[PDB]
Amino acid sequence: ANTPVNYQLTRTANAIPEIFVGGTFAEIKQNLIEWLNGQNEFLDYDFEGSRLNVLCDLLAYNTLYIQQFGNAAVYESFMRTANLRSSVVQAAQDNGYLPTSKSAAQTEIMLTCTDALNRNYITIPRGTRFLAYAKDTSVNPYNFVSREDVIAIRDKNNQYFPRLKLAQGRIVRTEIIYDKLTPIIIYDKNIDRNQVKLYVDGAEWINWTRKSMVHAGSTSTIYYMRETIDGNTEFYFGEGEISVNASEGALTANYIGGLKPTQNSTIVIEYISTNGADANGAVGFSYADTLTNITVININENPNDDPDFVGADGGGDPEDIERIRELGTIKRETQQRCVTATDYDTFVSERFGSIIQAVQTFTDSTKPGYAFIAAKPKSGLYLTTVQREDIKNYLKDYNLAPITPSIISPNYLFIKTNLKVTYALNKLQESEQWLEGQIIDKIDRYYTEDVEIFNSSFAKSKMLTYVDDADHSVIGSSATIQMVREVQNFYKTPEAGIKYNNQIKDRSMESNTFSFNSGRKVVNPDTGLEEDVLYDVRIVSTDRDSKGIGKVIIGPFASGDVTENENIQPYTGNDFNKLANSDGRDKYYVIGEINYPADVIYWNIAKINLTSEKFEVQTIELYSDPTDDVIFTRDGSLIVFENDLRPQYLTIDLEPIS
Amino acid sequence: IYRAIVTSKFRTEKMLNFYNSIGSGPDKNTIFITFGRSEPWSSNENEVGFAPPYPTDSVLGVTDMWTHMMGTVKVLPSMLDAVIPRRDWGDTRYPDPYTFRINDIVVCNSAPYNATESGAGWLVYRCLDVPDTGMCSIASLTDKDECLKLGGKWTPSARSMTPPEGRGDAEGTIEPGDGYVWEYLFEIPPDVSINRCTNEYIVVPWPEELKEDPTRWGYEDNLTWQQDDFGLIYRVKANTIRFKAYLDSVYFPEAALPGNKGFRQISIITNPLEAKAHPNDPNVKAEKDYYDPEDLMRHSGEMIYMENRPPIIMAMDQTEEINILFTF
Amino acid sequence: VGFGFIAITLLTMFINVGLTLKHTETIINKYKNYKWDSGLPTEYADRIA
Repeated sequence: ANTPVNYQLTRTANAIPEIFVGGTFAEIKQNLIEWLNGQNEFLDYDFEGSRLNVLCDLLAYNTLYIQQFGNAAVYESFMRTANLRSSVVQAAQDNGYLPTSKSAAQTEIMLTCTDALNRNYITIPRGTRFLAYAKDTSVNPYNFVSREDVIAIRDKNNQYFPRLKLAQGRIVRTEIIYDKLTPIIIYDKNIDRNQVKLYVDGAEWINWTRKSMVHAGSTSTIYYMRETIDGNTEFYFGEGEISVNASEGALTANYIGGLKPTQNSTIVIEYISTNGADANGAVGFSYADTLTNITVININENPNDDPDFVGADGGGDPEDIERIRELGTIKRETQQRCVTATDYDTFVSERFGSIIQAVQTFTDSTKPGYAFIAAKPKSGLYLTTVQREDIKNYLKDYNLAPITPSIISPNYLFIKTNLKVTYALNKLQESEQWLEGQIIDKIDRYYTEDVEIFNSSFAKSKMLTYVDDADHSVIGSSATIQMVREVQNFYKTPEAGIKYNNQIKDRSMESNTFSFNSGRKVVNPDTGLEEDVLYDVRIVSTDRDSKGIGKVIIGPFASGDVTENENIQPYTGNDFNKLANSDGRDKYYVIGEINYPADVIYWNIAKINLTSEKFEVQTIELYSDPTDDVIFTRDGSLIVFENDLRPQYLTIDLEPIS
Repeated sequence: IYRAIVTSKFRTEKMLNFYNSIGSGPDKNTIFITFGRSEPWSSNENEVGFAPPYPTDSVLGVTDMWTHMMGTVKVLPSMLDAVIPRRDWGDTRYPDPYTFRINDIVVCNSAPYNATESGAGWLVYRCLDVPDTGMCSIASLTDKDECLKLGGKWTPSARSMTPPEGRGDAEGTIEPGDGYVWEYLFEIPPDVSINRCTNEYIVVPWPEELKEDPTRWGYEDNLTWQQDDFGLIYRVKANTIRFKAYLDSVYFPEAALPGNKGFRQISIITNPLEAKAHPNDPNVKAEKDYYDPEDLMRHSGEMIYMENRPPIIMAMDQTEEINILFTF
Repeated sequence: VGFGFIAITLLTMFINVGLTLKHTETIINKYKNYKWDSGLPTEYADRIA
């Protein structure tokens, strides 16, 4: 049982050559005090004689003074032992992967605008800026600028919408005369290397490195980045044989490194510094820069709706040492082109790393040719379809040819909770309400501290610890969870059904109430025709049955709603839970069945023959209460904290106490 | 990481196939045995302590041996026997005549001191259990039972009173008393004994030859419960075959003539083909007991086993004998 | 990524039969065959039952 051993594994989890380890001074002396002892020159001198002792005592002080220099450098010297972050990037940058500066809040708009000139084609030139208030705050909009040129066909009726996508900040372009001996610094903070583009005289060069990088451009066009230890970015390009080497495709051969400069190739670069990570979820937009003859009659948010979405995107801290540290090793491991699934993990982690807290690369053995991806928008659970499309194509750049990237947000276990938390009034002068605003931070803290990381077993209580930890003037804290999944088809279970991975109490399997259109007719004075009647139902589990099974009981039905079949009967069992309706309609059918041990849950509404369309809503939320304390996750099913988008899943009651 | 073994029986098994494999004429091996090299190893070769040069295996080495080859002799399967090392109860000359180790195999009636019983051929017993007092091969253990429970060998202290007796299943001089117990195998009839047996190695009967008489071999008595069995050689686990051959001057007078320095080295050959005047003529395997190497096709048949000795000098009217034992 | 694969497994076994096999030792014998067809003459007597 557990782990038997033969002298197994190696050297803890990770190398500590540990001659380097800083020890306690006294011990350091204690070691060294021995050192001077046994020294052939004198075996006589007693060190515990306080006279020599303090003298030797001093040697250690310097020796300790000097050691942490010698030791820390090693931690520094070796990535993943590097304690300095600007260290970490260096080896990472060296490994062929860099962390980036905060990455502009980005979005798309379509806007319908009439040109006053009625020309066939207007362009939106790159660099028109728009304003967006951050969510719920109009005090200031966040400026953001047209990413690139875009033109639009004038539709007939003369009004036509262009569409374009938007990153946040201001276009900031600077020309520089290049010179042989000189650094090329941008001292700009809020810079992000991903929105950095430049022009040598004329044509654009790309840092090969995550811009294009496979095109006929022959690599003569190129340059690099680097991070000044200061925190500002300096430019770099390869000098001399800037292409691979020698003769290559040219018949004349000789040597070209470019950028002599003398004055040649005056370098003009163009970039956006940004306020980002603060701008996420900026919904209200403005058209903040006018053009000749173009007038936006409407700017309408979010083409191709998710439908659940927020304003902009992006931003970023930028920096985290933990996600960055090991990571580049995989990029150090992998080549540029992404090949391995985790190579697709780490590669995706490069670009939209600030978009994605966690990305799950996997194959679905069913569909080959598709790279199946489960990622965290980290602002939310759902990358807007353009993002999905966006990184996809960009990702798709690095990939095996027949392979296709396929990104889907996996299903998400939802933890539906009412919280009961007590505090002493007197104990806190601070505004009660804001306390709730406090805890509501510290709740996701645990998540971000834990749950999204591994998507392992989830501890309710352990979560409640930190929210307990919040005010310390909180007297007590309580909560109750309802494990919640969302369902895409009310009508038919997914083939495999649905499983909780987690034991639930019998009969504690619930669902959402929802109306149902019933063909029967309603008329009321002044109402007139009134279509027909519709009432609501919900999905009900019957009791546990022997062999841990249950049959899915449909919501209550009025008489004549469902054509009665000799096969299908009103379940009309004693047990099954029932909502209380004004109808008193007692017709209940089995639409399907479950078993509690397997946690697998199936039904089909084809069973009851009831028409899909006589239901109004396509998706229903799923309610259940796991009998077990902690929540287990397996695959693609992860508990997560999104309160803002889905507050009804998170509720907190506040108990004032004197 | 796995562990695996071959049973000692498979040694026996190889033999039985191999024994089956000597054919008469067709499509089964025929065996010739050859001697040659009048030529002197070196002037010393005669002297005491002389060891001929270690033989060489090669198409070259073959040729040379095939070159010098004086004479050739066939082998009939009836000259092939399974054998195990002979050990007799009570023989003074050799150590511990009276001290037997578990599973040792004991011959009885072989000799007057041996002989318990007149009017019966040799007997073959195996000794199941040995006296309790004794010595362990592992110096750490003073108990036979503990020595053996661990599996180290045990040497018993107490000698056997009498060589075992009775056809029955373990005898063993178990009831009245003794340290030894005895299991019976079969009895060897006298004629085969005298002619086959080398005082080091008794001859063990073939299963087929066993199929003929269970009685003449005394095996008829027992119990097999498989019906015929006869696989007895498995029980003794003989891994060793004895080739017997007979050289005579008469077939090869030329090498027999007075003054020959004799043949240095010996070689056996399997399935050679006759000489033919016309190479397109169909090949012929070799029936007759001896062939001048001439009467045999060059290089025909395969020689498995090559041999080199200090010179031995044959002489006419002398009769020389060869025995060879393969341990599979 | 993007591909599954199917896996059949196999094994081999590497075993020395032959090292055990050898020739132990070869012996021979010296005999005087009684064919009749002889006179005595050289010497006499000697071995006497």
